[PDB]
Amino acid sequence: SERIVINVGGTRHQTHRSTLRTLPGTRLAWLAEPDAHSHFDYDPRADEFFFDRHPGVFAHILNYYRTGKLHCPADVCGPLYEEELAFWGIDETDVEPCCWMTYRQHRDAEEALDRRWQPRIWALFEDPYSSRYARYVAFASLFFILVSITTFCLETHERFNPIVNKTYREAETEAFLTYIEGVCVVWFTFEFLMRVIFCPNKVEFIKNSLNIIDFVAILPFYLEVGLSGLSSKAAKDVLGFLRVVRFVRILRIFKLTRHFVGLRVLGHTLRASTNEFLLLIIFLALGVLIFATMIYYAERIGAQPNDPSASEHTHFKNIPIGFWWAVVTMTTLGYGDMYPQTWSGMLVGALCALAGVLTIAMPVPVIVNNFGMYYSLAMAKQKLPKKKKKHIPRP
Amino acid sequence: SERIVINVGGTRHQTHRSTLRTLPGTRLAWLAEPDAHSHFDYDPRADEFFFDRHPGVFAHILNYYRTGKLHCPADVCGPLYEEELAFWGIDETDVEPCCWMTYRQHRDAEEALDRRWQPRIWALFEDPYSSRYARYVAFASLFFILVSITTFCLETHERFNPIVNKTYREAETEAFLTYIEGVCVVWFTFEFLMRVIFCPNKVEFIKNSLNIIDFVAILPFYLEVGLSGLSSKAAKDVLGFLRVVRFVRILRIFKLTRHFVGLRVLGHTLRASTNEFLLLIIFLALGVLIFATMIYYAERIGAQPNDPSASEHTHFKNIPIGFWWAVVTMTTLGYGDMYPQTWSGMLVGALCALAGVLTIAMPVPVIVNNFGMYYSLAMAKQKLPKKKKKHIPRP
Amino acid sequence: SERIVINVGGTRHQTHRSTLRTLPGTRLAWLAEPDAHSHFDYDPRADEFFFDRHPGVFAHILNYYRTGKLHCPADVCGPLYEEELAFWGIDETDVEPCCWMTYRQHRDAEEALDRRWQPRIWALFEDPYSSRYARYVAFASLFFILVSITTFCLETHERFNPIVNKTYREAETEAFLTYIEGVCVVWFTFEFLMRVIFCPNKVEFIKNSLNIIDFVAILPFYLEVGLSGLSSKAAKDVLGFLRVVRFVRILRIFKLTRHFVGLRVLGHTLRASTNEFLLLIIFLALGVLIFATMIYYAERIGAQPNDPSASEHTHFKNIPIGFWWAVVTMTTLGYGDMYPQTWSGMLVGALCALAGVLTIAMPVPVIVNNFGMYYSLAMAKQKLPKKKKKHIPRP
Amino acid sequence: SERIVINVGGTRHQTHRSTLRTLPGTRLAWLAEPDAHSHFDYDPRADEFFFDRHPGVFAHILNYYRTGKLHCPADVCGPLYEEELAFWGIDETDVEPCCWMTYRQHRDAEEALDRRWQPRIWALFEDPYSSRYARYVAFASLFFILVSITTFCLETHERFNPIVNKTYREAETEAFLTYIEGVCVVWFTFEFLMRVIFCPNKVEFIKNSLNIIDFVAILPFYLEVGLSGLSSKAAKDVLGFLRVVRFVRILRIFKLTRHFVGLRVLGHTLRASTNEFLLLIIFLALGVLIFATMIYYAERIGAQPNDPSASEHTHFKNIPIGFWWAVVTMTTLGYGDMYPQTWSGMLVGALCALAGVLTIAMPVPVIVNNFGMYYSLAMAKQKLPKKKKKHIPRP
Ligand SMILES: CC(C)CCC[C@@H](C)[C@H]1CC[C@H]2[C@@H]3CC=C4C[C@@H](OC(=O)CCC(=O)O)CC[C@]4(C)[C@H]3CC[C@]12C
Ligand SMILES: CC(C)CCC[C@@H](C)[C@H]1CC[C@H]2[C@@H]3CC=C4C[C@@H](OC(=O)CCC(=O)O)CC[C@]4(C)[C@H]3CC[C@]12C
Ligand SMILES: CC(C)CCC[C@@H](C)[C@H]1CC[C@H]2[C@@H]3CC=C4C[C@@H](OC(=O)CCC(=O)O)CC[C@]4(C)[C@H]3CC[C@]12C
Ligand SMILES: CC(C)CCC[C@@H](C)[C@H]1CC[C@H]2[C@@H]3CC=C4C[C@@H](OC(=O)CCC(=O)O)CC[C@]4(C)[C@H]3CC[C@]12C
Ligand SMILES: CC[C@H]1NC(=O)N(c2ccc(Oc3ccc(C)c(OC)c3)nc2)C1=O
Ligand SMILES: CC[C@H]1NC(=O)N(c2ccc(Oc3ccc(C)c(OC)c3)nc2)C1=O
Ligand SMILES: CC[C@H]1NC(=O)N(c2ccc(Oc3ccc(C)c(OC)c3)nc2)C1=O
Ligand SMILES: CC[C@H]1NC(=O)N(c2ccc(Oc3ccc(C)c(OC)c3)nc2)C1=O
Ligand SMILES: [K+]
Ligand SMILES: [K+]
Ligand SMILES: [K+]
Ligand SMILES: [K+]
Ligand SMILES: [K+]
Ligand SMILES: [Zn+2]
Ligand SMILES: [Zn+2]
Ligand SMILES: [Zn+2]
Ligand SMILES: [Zn+2]
Repeated sequence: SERIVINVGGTRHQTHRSTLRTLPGTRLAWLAEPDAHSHFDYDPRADEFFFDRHPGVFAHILNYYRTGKLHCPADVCGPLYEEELAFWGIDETDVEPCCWMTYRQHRDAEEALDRRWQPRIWALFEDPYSSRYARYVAFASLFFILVSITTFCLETHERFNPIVNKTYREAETEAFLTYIEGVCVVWFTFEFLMRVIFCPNKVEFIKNSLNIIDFVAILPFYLEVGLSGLSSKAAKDVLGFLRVVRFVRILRIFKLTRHFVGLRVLGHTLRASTNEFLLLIIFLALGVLIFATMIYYAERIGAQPNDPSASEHTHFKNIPIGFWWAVVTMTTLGYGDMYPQTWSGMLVGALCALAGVLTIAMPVPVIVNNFGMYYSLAMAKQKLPKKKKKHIPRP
Repeated sequence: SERIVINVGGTRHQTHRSTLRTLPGTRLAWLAEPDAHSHFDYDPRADEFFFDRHPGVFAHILNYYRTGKLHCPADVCGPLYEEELAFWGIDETDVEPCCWMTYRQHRDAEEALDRRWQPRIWALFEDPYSSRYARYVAFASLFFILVSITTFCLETHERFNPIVNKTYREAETEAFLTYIEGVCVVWFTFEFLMRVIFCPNKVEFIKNSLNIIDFVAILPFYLEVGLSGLSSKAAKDVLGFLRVVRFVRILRIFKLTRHFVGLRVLGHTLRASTNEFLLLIIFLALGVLIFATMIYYAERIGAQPNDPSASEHTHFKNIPIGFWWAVVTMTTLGYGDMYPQTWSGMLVGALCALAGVLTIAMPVPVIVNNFGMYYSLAMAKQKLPKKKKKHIPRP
Repeated sequence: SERIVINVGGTRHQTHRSTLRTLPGTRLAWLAEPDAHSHFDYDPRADEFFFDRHPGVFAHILNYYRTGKLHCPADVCGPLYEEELAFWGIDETDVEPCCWMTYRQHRDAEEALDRRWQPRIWALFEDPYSSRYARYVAFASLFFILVSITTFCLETHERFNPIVNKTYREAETEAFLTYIEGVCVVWFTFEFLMRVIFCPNKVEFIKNSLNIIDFVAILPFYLEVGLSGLSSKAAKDVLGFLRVVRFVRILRIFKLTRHFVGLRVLGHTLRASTNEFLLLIIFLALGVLIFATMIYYAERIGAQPNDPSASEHTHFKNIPIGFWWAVVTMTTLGYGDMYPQTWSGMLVGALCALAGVLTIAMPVPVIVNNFGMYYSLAMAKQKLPKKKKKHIPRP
Repeated sequence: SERIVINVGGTRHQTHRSTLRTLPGTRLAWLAEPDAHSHFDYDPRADEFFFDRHPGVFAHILNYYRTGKLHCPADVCGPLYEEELAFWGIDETDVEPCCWMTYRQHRDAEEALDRRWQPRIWALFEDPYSSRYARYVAFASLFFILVSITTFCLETHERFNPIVNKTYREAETEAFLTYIEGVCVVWFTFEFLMRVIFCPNKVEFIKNSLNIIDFVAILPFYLEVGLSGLSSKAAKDVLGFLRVVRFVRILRIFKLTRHFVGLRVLGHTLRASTNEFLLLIIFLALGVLIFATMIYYAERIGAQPNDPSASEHTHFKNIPIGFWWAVVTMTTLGYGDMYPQTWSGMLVGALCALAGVLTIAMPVPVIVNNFGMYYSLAMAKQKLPKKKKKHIPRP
């Protein structure tokens, strides 16, 4: 009576029926029922029930039954213990805080990480290795995107933008850069039309940020061509705004870098560390405010109440400029454009540097470990390709 | 004789009675008593005592009995082993140093982390979500605190503080900033009176730093209003001191940020890493002193004993200024306002930079791991809300 | 029927024959064959098969058989579990991603880390301790390499390179430096000839980068001596190019430092962290481009469309210069030669500093842990010299 | 025959006699002897030998016997496994490299961390809490050491060192600083004589660096007093040298800080990380040399062979100055006194910054983990005071 022997994989586990009955509604409680002999795998010769499971972790499940707190064995994986808990009927949300992080770790990382020739036309954007012409198409896209970025950067330069005499010496960009941009634009509009020919799930295609960027980058050239026909002052202002807008041409490099695994892992880490990024932002804002105020007040210790020369011997004429000084000092950047020149200001600056180091190194390690785990998991996915299951399940 | 079998959860542990008698006053010693058969769960058919506990950790407790040193199994938690030690009667303070840190880790983290409508009136400060008007009240407090901080920072500026001609061109702050501050102050005094209406445990309410800050921030406006009535030079000096005191208005943001979990975790980490902060302070002070002296003496190698031009070609006219140079160089800030200009001074500066890196990276990682553990524990508290126990203890 | 008992090192493991038959072609499946009694170690008295292996890990192998996913026990080593898997016939490539990194860790680190007197002549380069004259030879090589590097650095100086009056005041290097270089060169050519005397595997000897460097460093002196005979303008240009080429003399220090274990470990880490170095390069390039464009556009907010004074109050005259500013700001270097001077530019600079910190601290920790593991393994190789096996294997 | 059952703590371990005989000279081999029944604890009823030890680790020792490689269980401590190996006769130096670091970790940390009233006189230096007058004596030493350091730093200042008119306006230090130094010196010489009164083990007392520092700091005042009597030019030169020597007064603070546990741990870490410090030094030297040469040659790309204006537009007039630039850039200090001004020089500077970050972060983490382990161990020594053994060993 009250003595029940559970044989888990050849290991005899002995406990009381009241111990099993403690947790109701589970398989071991059903074992603690007067019909378990007729409801389970029981042999009368040994008076023991046989379960074909892992005894090393069944020890810990029975220890949960005994004590009342569910822990996870540190000598097996979270997934292994989770499968055993699922079989034995235990809720995985009963696990103690001392086990929760190491238990829900691989699962959290995995959840963070995760018309005849119309397919032939849609293969234009597809993996360059997945076809023969796709390789050349992708290489041409690489070359044209790089050339467009280079032409943009050269357009911002001064050697290619001279001041020719005109209605005064107005500075105009050399026209060969515009011709190169025109060639790039005709290629890019060919590619965009070829990809728009095949647009399954047009809602998702429009919602796609990469194609949004491509259209936004292709608009300004045509808007400029149309604008130049009309010679008005408002046309000139819109032309200048279009020149500002042309910065979207450098965003086309994310199309090229989208396939890099480290970039995808970084995106996953950014999406999963929102709380830590907010923590860093709040720490920086509080430190910047406090240290800007402190340096403003410390750089005029002993100054007269209304002497205009109070702010004449300092870089800290106000608190908003101390904001910039404080961020530069806390990041250990130290440009040197503004620094304290008084003993109290130097004390405050030393405090600011140390506090910046500490409150930068608080959440950055959390984000770093998140990235490390996600990168390792993705790399394992790359090192271990899916293969034959090799395991034939029992019917 | 002398052979005793302990059956712990179906696992037969065999040891000598003298081995059990080694540690007196404990449950296993009582088992090694001639009456254990009449004092414990003993069956004569098998000549074994049955205990319904964890055998994997009972192995380690018996190993303590055998060898004489108590260790902790690395395949279970500190709390699990602590519960087993509490049941078996072993003192948790006998654990070896090789186990103490990993054993007393979750426990240390947990100890670091932890009149009809008078409640309706006291709900004014309560959680904004805990009521309907509290949401609007908290949003108004947010807006007014931010506006007061903005008005303070603008008051320190020069665009809003012109030099109008008066008894000379005295610089006076624009009065619209003072009017905005007055509106903020009337709102804040309404809030303070409404919270003072309900003040249970007035000793604790006075001791509360947040309300102390609120009163200290609300005093200066009224003190200024009263002071302006009396036109005296001492009144002007007290007015200037009140202008200095007005910096307490930026401390009201801690009322808003008090509810952030990362801020509470940071406070816990600061309170728990006092020794490491003192270690960092001592390291920095020793390095600053040594390197200031070394750079002072190295920047005049070969100089004449009393030539006044000895200090003319150097930024290091003395040692106290080398203190500032040394802290800036050791934090890898590098403002550049003062640097060595001699070969020996550059050697000393390289030494200073490397030593600063090392003696900054010594205790900062300890503080960082403390923060990481506390943050993870608090986050687990947030991921796993308290629910039904699900465990019905035996009577 | 269907009940089979496996005795692994005195521990009875019980499972179903269908469970063993799940994974075909392995030793346990052969055990689940009607002839296992005649094909294995079986005794009819106990109806159990005996295997003389580790039961604690056999539990996990049988758990793989039971559930269908292969994991690794966290309480043993990867090599231990690998040997057990090799014995039991399980493929090591079936291990789950949650186990792959901690399993294939030591193995990955190990794979990263790994004519009468003609031998007497070839002993000239050999380990200095491996002979008597080799010690003096290696010390002489040390002294001469250091002297050559010192003479190079002094040659670049201005105190040793005066402007003597000649066909004008042409600046010529003092001839005593050239004489010292000549002595060093005659020693080095003696050493090179002595090592070329014994050149086993001449293909590998030529492919050896150290000897390539030695020959490239010894060529310029003789090329200069031959060139000075011919007095032509093209001869002067080739002489200047040879002066540029003389920088290869500082590369001879890698011959001296080749034997340092930390340098070999660093080479292994560089070879094994190519993916992480590419990740760092891509992150830096993307950040530099984005932040250079952003600072260029933010430093002229509100500027006129074609006012030439738009770029007059800024260090950021174009985007390529912003590349340099961005790298300096992201590395937290902060030279201060160019910084933002506008509120929007300061916002962008704060963003740049924080983003640089984060995207520098993402892959650098991965590289750091790689180096740490490899260094620890190499140091263990140094702490535990190979000794007698002490284990006599059974025939 | 050939079948032997070992009963280790109630757990039956079964193996072959040849398996035990594999490792000769050990206790299990002696068990595999025809007399083991008469040489060990054997009962004929069960045909098993009983050992009262830990079965979980005996499994791993027997696995060493079986396979031939000795590993350490990850679910127990190094000290626990070491005690078991010592009992079973296995050499601890047979452990595999995959186990050596985690096994020899606590032991390595522990080895790194470790005439009537003549005792009354010698109590003058003793722990201030260990007596009543010692508290006041130590506080007086604190005050006098701090005052001496302050007087030194003030002596280096210019406000306290005016140029009074004398044989010209020679700058002489104010005499009140010298009087304060004289008071400090008389106190310190009293303390030194009182400590020299009781000098057990005079060889060790002389070898003690703290007392060496105290004597060296007390000499210069008396040497100055004696020197001032003789008015000679050589006397003035020796006086100036004594002024230089007076820097030893700041070294007296190590007497005060010697008792801090973090300082003792830092000393242990410095003594135990000599290899890593040499690694850091070699990495820095190689990087500094390479990048100084590279920046020197990159800052004059396209310059004429002998144009004196080649070095006129650069901070890098030679390679030795590039050494300083390179160290400043690699430490991410960035003073800004010298920076590249050419596109190639900026490329080289970006390379230098990244390489400096990487080769600083390579061995610094190793040193940091060493310090962390030693600090944790020392802190455990402080958290767990030695108490009653509580364990009565068997005779
Ligand atoms: C400081 C430097 C390193 C830039 C800042 C890094 C991140 C803020 C950005 C830059 C590049 C971005 C990546 C560029 C491209 C992609 C592909 C993108 O996938 C697609 O859009 C594919 C088509 C689709 O399904 O929409 C997913 C996000 C990701 C990884 C981005 C995630 C966010 C990243 C890492
Ligand atoms: C460099 C920047 C990040 C500022 C420095 C950070 C810490 C020095 C300070 C700033 C904000 C502080 C927090 C602001 C508000 C609170 C709420 C406070 O709780 C209350 O006062 C609630 C009412 C009460 O019971 O008293 C407890 C401390 C804490 C977490 C503070 C702990 C110490 C913190 C983290
Ligand atoms: C920033 C500083 C630290 C320099 C950058 C470090 C690495 C980029 C370089 C510098 C020195 C190099 C090492 C110098 C010498 C050798 C010996 C070399 O071995 C031989 O060539 C021996 C003969 C042969 O078999 O070829 C193997 C590479 C290694 C470790 C090199 C690996 C790459 C290292 C670490
Ligand atoms: C950059 C700053 C942090 C200074 C550099 C730190 C270390 C290079 C030095 C500074 C203070 C030194 C400590 C000062 C005093 C002592 C006490 C000393 O003990 C005694 O001399 C006691 C009497 C004796 O038995 O000799 C042992 C070394 C230690 C810990 C020293 C170890 C080396 C330390 C940590
Ligand atoms: C027009 C008044 C002018 N005169 C003067 O002596 N002061 C002053 C007075 C007291 C003070 O106190 C400090 C000191 C240091 C810190 C960090 C601090 O943080 C807010 C406050 N700071 C300046 C003036 O501003
Ligand atoms: C008025 C004397 C004037 N003349 C002179 O030659 N010196 C001098 C002498 C010796 C010295 O030694 C050093 C060198 C380097 C360091 C780091 C050091 O640390 C304390 C001490 N330093 C300077 C003078 O100060
Ligand atoms: C000749 C036109 C001249 N006038 C003007 O007002 N601008 C301008 C307009 C809008 C803008 O928008 C921003 C603002 C910030 C950032 C970071 C940004 O990133 C690309 C873009 N930046 C500048 C001019 O350049
Ligand atoms: C008096 C000759 C003068 N003229 C000239 O054009 N040069 C030159 C030639 C080639 C070169 O090559 C490089 C480039 C970059 C690096 C990093 C490098 O590392 C050693 C070498 N560097 C300079 C001169 O010095
Ligand atoms: K840093
Ligand atoms: K810096
Ligand atoms: K800097
Ligand atoms: K700087
Ligand atoms: K830095
Ligand atoms: Zn737990
Ligand atoms: Zn232990
Ligand atoms: Zn697993
Ligand atoms: Zn191992």
